[PDB]
Amino acid sequence: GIVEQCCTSICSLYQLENYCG
Amino acid sequence: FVNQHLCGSHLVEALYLVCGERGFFYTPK
Repeated sequence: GIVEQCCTSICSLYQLENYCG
Repeated sequence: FVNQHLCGSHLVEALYLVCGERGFFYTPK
């Protein structure tokens, strides 16, 4: 999930946009 | 500002700024 991709590892714009509506 | 470790409220703030009017879903699991 988002925590594993962006908090425990370094986030990215691609990863954040995966969760936009 | 997005290419770093973003945790807790900082991650939710990043989603808010990036997604804008699209909104977002936050599922920490």
